[PDB]
Amino acid sequence: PEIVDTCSLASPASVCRTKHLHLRCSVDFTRRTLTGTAALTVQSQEDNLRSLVLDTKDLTIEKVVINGQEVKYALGERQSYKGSPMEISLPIALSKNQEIVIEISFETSPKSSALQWLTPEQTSGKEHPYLFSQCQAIHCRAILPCQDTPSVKLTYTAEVSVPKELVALMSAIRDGETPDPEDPSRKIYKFIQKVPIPCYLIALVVGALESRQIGPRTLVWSEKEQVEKSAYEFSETESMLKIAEDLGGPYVWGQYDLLVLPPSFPYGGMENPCLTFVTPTLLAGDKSLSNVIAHEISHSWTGNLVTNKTWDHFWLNEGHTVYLERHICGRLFGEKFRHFNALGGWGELQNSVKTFGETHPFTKLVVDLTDIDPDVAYSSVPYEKGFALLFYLEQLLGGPEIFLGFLKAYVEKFSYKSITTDDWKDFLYSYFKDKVDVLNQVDWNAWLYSPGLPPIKPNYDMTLTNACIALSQRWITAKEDDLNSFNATDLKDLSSHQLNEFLAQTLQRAPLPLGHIKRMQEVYNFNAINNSEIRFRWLRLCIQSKWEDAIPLALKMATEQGAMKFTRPLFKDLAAFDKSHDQAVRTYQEHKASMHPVTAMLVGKDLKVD
Ligand SMILES: [Yb+3]
Ligand SMILES: [Zn+2]
Repeated sequence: PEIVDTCSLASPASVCRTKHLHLRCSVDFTRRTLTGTAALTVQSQEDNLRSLVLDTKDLTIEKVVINGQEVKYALGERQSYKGSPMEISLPIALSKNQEIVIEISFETSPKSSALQWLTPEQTSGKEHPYLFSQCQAIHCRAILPCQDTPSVKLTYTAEVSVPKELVALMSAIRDGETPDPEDPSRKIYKFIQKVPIPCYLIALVVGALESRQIGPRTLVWSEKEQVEKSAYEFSETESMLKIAEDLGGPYVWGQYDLLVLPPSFPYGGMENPCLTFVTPTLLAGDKSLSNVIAHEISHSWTGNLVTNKTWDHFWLNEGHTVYLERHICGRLFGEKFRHFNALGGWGELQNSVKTFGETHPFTKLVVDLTDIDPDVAYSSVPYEKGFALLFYLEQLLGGPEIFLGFLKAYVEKFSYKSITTDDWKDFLYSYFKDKVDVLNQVDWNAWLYSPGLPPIKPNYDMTLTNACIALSQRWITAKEDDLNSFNATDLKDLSSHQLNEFLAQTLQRAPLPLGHIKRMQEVYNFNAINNSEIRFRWLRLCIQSKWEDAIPLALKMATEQGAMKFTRPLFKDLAAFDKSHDQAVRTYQEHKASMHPVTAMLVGKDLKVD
């Protein structure tokens, strides 16, 4: 059984394995570079190993030392998004299982696709710079030399020098701080991660950070002005943790802190161990976006403990996580809610499939990322098609309680490992051997390898969805002489989630007559809502329905925060509407330079600029 990681140019795990990383670096804000030494403890998996290759992307190598001596290495020619392979000639040949530590002195590019440097004006306090990282999927190679594949798991310790007045944090347990002996104007923050992790989980943030405790094992971190709001917004964290432990077994990471990043953080959240990163667009004031926390918490099991061997199997990470996420929210709020959210997810899947096209490669559950930048292929398919499969297996195998038993054993079975879709499928058949006849009734080839919507839609309770659909239908079928019937009381019995679903149902038939949209603002005043998911969908409906007054609102939301899930569709909508097209392109060109590297590149391709 042999599978290779097409996204990595490093020696695969079958040749050698990194067991530990000891990172000693200093954050240079004046140069926008991270400088230091990455000491890798590498174990040979072969006989007579004399050299190995590591992944790198836009790194500057000062030197490589093994056994106290500088050794030969050579950087191959760059291979676009994959970066440049770095071959290192080992001084002595290694036997199988033999280990050695290679210390690489390096410097990052201010252009690193893993990093975003922010001037003081880009932060909340306006007096200090800020730095944050984002390694998933394959950007760790852009911070330090390494076997940048999730098929290798290692532990790590790190010491980071940073201006005295700032604070550093990493995906690890804080192990102290002290003044920097070699430069009084700095502080050195120490960290240790004892649980083996794929390198894409390595994370670093440096900024004027403050914290506040919100649970027995949770501190919320952010700049001063976001602390209070965040502490309230994420107050359900410990209870969600307890439910997750009940579903997946013990939380093995020690602490579970939350870091609330500046508005340009590219994702809703990132499951960095010990320190989940979240977008500040979750600060709705009513905890209505807490499913994102339940999602990240879930990853502490599905993704961080059981990890996908290569990015071709990312759905293993996301599908199981969404599945656990919905059980946490179902426990907290009722099975009817889980079905509602499960049903909404199906709607997002239809959207993704319609967007890519139903035969498009990226709509396959298991994809072939050979020569495909993971950032370009990222979408809701692995999340929702993956979730759909498990929900479908759940109803096929006997209900939530039975499938949850398989989920826990699955986590137990593959803890601290990296697996493929086949490993998952073999264990499913093994666990449910006494139901193989049932298992043999699913169209595996279609589910796992065919593009488009799944060959079968699961069954969903519709109780909380009905009112949404009914209101959506009233608006869609309404003619001009029916617009007067609409009133603020139409929303009286709807929760913020039903409101969001109401918009999603309506967005799927966009555009609607411009007069219908104006009326909607008139009676429901959606312009006044700051819930980001709701506002996002409202502005898309407005732009797609060609209401020019929405342009400034859409452009504003698109640039004042950078969560790609909101920013990319907004710029795209703005660019497809002839009246805002030039302004969309122009706004992008002017913001590009101070945008997150990955977000800039992707919006750039969506707008077809440069
Ligand atoms: Yb030998
Ligand atoms: Zn996830």
